[PDB]
Amino acid sequence: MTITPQNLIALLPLLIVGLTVVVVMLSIAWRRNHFLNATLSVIGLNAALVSLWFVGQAGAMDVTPLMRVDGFAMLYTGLVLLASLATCTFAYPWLEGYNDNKDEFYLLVLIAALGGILLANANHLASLFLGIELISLPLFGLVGYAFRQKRSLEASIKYTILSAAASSFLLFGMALVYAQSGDLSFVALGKNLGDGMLNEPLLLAGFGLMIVGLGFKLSLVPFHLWTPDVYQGAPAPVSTFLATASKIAIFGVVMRLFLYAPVGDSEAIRVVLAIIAFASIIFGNLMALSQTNIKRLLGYSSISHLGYLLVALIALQTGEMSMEAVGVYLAGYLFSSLGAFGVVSLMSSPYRGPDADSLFSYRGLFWHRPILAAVMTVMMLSLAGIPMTLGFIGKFYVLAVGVQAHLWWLVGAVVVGSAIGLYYYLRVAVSLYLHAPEQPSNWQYSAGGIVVLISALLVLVLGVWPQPLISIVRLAMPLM
Amino acid sequence: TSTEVIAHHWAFAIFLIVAIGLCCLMLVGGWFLGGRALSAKFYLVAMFFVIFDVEALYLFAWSTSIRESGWVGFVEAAIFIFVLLAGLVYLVRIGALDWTP
Amino acid sequence: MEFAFYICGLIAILATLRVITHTNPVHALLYLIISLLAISGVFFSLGAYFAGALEIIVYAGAIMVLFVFVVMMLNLGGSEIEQERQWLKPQVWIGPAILSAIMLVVIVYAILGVNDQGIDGTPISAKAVGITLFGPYVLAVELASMLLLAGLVVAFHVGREE
Amino acid sequence: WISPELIEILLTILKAVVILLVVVTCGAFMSFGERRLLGGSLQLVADMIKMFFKEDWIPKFSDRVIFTLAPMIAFTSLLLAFAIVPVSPGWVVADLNIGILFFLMMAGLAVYAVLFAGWSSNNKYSLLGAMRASAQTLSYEVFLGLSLMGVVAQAGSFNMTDIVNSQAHVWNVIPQFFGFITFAIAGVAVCHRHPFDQPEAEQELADGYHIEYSGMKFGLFFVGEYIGIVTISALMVTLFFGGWQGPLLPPFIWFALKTAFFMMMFILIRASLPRPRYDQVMSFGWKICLPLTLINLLVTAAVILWQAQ
Amino acid sequence: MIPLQHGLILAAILFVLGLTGLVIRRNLLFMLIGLEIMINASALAFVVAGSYWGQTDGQVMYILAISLAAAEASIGLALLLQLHRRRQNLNIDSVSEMRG
Ligand SMILES: CCCCCCCCCCCCCCCCCC(=O)OC[C@H](COP(=O)(O)OCCN)OC(=O)CCCCCCCCCCCCCCCCC
Ligand SMILES: CCCCCCCCCCCCCCCCCC(=O)OC[C@H](COP(=O)(O)OCCN)OC(=O)CCCCCCCCCCCCCCCCC
Ligand SMILES: CCCCCCCCCCCCCCCCCC(=O)OC[C@H](COP(=O)(O)OCCN)OC(=O)CCCCCCCCCCCCCCCCC
Ligand SMILES: CCCCCCCCCCCCCCCCCCCC
Ligand SMILES: CCCCCCCCCCCCCCCCCCCC
Ligand SMILES: CCCCCCCCCCCCCCCCCCCC
Ligand SMILES: CCCCCCCCCCCCCCCCCCCC
Repeated sequence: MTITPQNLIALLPLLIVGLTVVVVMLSIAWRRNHFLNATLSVIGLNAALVSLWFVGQAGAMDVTPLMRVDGFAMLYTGLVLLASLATCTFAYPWLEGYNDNKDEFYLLVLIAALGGILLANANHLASLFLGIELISLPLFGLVGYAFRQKRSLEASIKYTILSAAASSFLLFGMALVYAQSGDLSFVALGKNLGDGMLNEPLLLAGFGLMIVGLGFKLSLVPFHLWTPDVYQGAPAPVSTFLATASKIAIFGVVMRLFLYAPVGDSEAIRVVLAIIAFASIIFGNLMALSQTNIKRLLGYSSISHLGYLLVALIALQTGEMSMEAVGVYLAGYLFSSLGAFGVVSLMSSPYRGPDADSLFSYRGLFWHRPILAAVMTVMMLSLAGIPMTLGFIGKFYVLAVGVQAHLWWLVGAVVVGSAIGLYYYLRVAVSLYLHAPEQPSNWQYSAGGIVVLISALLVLVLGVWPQPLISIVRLAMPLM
Repeated sequence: TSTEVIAHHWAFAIFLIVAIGLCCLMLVGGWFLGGRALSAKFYLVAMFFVIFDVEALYLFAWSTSIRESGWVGFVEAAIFIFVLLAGLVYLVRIGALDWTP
Repeated sequence: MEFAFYICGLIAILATLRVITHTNPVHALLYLIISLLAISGVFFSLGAYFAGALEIIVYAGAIMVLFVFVVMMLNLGGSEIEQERQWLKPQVWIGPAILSAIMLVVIVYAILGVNDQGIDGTPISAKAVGITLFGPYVLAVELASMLLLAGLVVAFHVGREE
Repeated sequence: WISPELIEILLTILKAVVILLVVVTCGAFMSFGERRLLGGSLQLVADMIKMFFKEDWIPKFSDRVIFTLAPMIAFTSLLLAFAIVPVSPGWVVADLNIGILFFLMMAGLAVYAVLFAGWSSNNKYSLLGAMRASAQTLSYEVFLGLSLMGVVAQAGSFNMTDIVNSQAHVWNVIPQFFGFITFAIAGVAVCHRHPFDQPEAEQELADGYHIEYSGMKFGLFFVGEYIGIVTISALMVTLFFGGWQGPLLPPFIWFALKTAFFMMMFILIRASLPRPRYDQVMSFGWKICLPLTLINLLVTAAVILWQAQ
Repeated sequence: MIPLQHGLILAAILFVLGLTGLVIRRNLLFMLIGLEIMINASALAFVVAGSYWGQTDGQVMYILAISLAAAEASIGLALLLQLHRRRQNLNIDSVSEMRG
């Protein structure tokens, strides 16, 4: 249908981010200035958040055959925009250490934020595909932004080849689904079936190939092997964005797809996702046991945490509180990953050139950077599901949802994987406070420090008193 | 299944077949008869051609249905064309398309 | 209209089979262009006229030109792989071919048993695709432009000479 | 074996082959006309005999398939792009609903002749020169299609006969003057005509891609070049100058007169307008002609939607 | 008259061959070639599905697919150029620095 002005005021985050991309590009074409383009990008993302407020002043409706805007889309749009703003704030000093052009970074961050918003509002297979690609391609650029480095270039090549393979798998899956079901909308996948014939082999095959593509995109086993190499090789703000915004947006569109589709309540797909979640939790927690590099450790951490989220997704159409479980867990995991990768980025900033190493060396961090050590030990405790932290609130949400749906294998998997997580997270958290033998002064570095400090304080306070977050997430309900 | 459409199909087939056969047979007559005895700016311009050709195909799809899309389609294609022109101006100004620096 | 579809599909299959088992990059790209022409013939046999038109205009006329362009620029003349040719020794290719054959037979088992009235072959003209493109698919067009802009920026940032 | 569907399909086959032979003979005649202005048919026949009976030599260090395939592309691309042009009512080869889209496929395939010739000519200078030439042809094929899309917007469809019928009252040269000049520039650039004849003349590390082509493959390049400008002129006629529509003369006579006029105009701007630099060609294309096509398409859309009651 | 299953089987065969060439070929250019075969096979499957149902959505899906294919081709060839520039070698197994 046509686009009414009400649909246009519901379009405000997308339009504001697109206008920000155009304005930043024209400012680059005027004169290559790092500070002005960084300011323009962060102004556009903050204006997109205020536009989210103005969207909430309006209603929830289907703006296109493609997009549906509701509180679900608002929550995921807000998470994606917060991740993008944090990525810009962390990337400014790291780009201050850079030699080449340093505004295409902000252009790509804006375009990937736009793709995240599009995945938040996606109600169509075309919209899902386009949002996935609009996340992926600026990440192809940003992962290999320091292409002179060996690690960054090989991370870029690995991510490019594997994501092109995943997008081809996903696209063939939706081709098979559209061959089975005559409509490409989310609500009509399996509509023309009855008398228990929901297990159409072509529909199941198509959804399996989309499961392959999304399980690449969500770092789910057995499409998980790319995660630590790309996380380690990428620049640290790019690792922040790739851990937070891409995972949040892709998992939101996965939840919306499985909620709206009549084939979401299929026992074959449910058992396959149960196997994938069990393997994801166990494999990520087991593989993060013996990691000395913090970025690979956080990659396997991301695999395990997405396994917990996928466990919460398996109980989507049996329980009722799965939506708010995933929302609470994703807010907590976003703030945890923001704090951890922000500490990593702040001690890897400014950039030291393509020849110098980018090792973190977290041991004895308290004796020269006490505030960042306190922040990172808070985030390490939060990722472990330790009480007095928000990650525990998300963990408790996942456990309650799994218990409610009688998923006892997944509940035991969460228990075991949390024990392994306890081991390696506390190893890092206590290695922060030991004694190290051996191995700034600008307001943007202080801004990044304030960002990770605020994230840690939010994690602590919302771990002690998680009611406001639950209240906010609970009213962010999609269309019934 | 009219006689005009099948006549045009056979005429087009005969045109293609006779043309390619004429080129191939004249090369065969040439061969059989007669006795015997880098810079990366090129990648940049080819890449720009690829991207701008895909945006061109979008305008190809738009142009054949300008009447049926109305002024709303004009606004959408104007936004498309403005984004395309902003990218082109960016490429021109930051020296991607300047062949002699 | 069916004989054309079957012969073009056979040509496409044989051409990509020659593509994945060839060593000269220019020959591989030439057989790939041949398969793209065959798949455009498949599109025209099905009535998707605009799809075949963009297949030859863009896929076999812009992207493969870029692939040929890069092949001539890097000048591959037997850089330690044309002298090795691992994909012909069976220990490299039997396993992946077995896996691909298993996936093919699973997908083919999924394809069969699905109801089929046949493809009519009625021509879906380019004006209908244009109407749908700028009608119920507005944001798809605008953010496809945004995606191509992103690809432009990243490919310039990586591939520039300096 | 007498029936009038068979008679009709044989008449249309005869029309198609007559069109093809007239096109190839007019291309050869233009080759002689350019050679002379800068028995005549007997001299062309003697030339063809010389190219037939000279030995066709392939370099030992060159790929035979690519070297043999490049002149076939240079001929057959625009020689098949002619097939959409209606020269008379009832005398069109194919009434495709894609039309100028089919012409665009043939131009996109036509760039492969230059690329293949440059790669198969085993020489660094020939490779560099042909790579510059292919870069230029891509830089002008980037807006050839949109320069036609203005006329597609005005006519409302891709079909050739529909465009000609929409050219009944006013020829689209008058409203689409900018589309006409951009299509003329891009067509004169695609077929490697003057001004943009040899881009390798600006640098001595580059050589022509026509070198190492000797005898009958060189003849294929030459005749395909002139056939390409035959069909470029015919498409310019059928897209901007009424096609076969005129007040007094028979329609084929009008089409032939317009096509011959553009033929001599292409000969003239070979003979007159001098050589610009290579970076000047690139800058002019990428910074003038593509935005001109975009703005012309926007203005055409605004005018069309304004004049829609 | 053409069955939908035959078009889908052809698309599946092309996708399978593209993935085979993606896996078995060490050269990065041939991985990109296999990726192009896979994405074009998926686009062909979408066109076949649209042509069976008589809807214009299949060709729109094709257009989005080839836009992605063009942009990812640009990325793949730019990264191939950077690899050939900094390593003078298209070896995809050799530059494997980060490992578990
Ligand atoms: C009586 C039966 C019924 C009741 C069952 C109750 C279960 C819960 C209570 C019991 C939990 C037992 C946990 C045993 C391991 C304790 C952790 C430990 O020993 O950590 C130290 C050890 C490292 O020590 P070291 O070998 O010096 O260092 C090498 C590393 N470079 O670390 C390591 O070697 C690696 C540690 C990895 C993480 C901890 C191990 C988790 C294993 C699964 C835990 C859940 C078990 C559930 C029940 C299973 C059946 C009993
Ligand atoms: C012969 C054995 C093999 C010999 C070597 C290979 C030569 C090329 C073979 C493939 C191309 C020719 C196939 C035969 C086509 C004959 C015409 C035909 O069947 O037309 C039917 C149909 C007409 O259109 P429609 O209106 O849909 O039909 C309704 C009928 N009243 O038509 C259609 O709907 C569309 C017809 C197909 C699309 C146009 C042609 C595409 C050509 C692709 C060539 C690819 C490269 C081949 C290279 C070969 C050498 C390596
Ligand atoms: C060494 C050989 C290499 C390969 C050379 C080419 C191989 C094929 C040659 C034989 C072709 C046989 C005839 C094919 C069918 C002709 C008729 C046809 O295309 O009909 C289908 C359709 C009709 O449309 P219409 O009549 O307007 O609508 C009716 C409603 N359905 O019309 C259409 O759909 C029109 C669109 C299809 C047009 C295809 C044109 C040829 C494409 C290949 C060009 C190859 C160039 C040289 C090689 C390049 C490098 C390899
Ligand atoms: C409730 C929050 C729990 C996690 C934060 C913990 C960090 C708080 C601030 C840092 C204090 C560190 C003190 C370390 C003292 C080490 C002494 C070693 C020699 C005996
Ligand atoms: C390598 C780590 C493995 C961890 C495995 C954790 C297993 C936890 C215990 C699972 C128990 C499942 C019991 C299922 C009973 C189902 C009864 C159904 C009755 C209708
Ligand atoms: C039928 C006559 C209508 C006249 C008024 C037309 C102008 C008002 C409506 C404009 C709607 C434009 C929607 C454009 C959406 C672009 C989205 C871009 C995302 C980056
Ligand atoms: C450069 C001109 C190329 C023209 C190619 C096609 C030639 C077709 C000739 C057709 C002749 C008959 C046309 C219909 C009858 C009207 C004219 C009658 C007297 C010739």
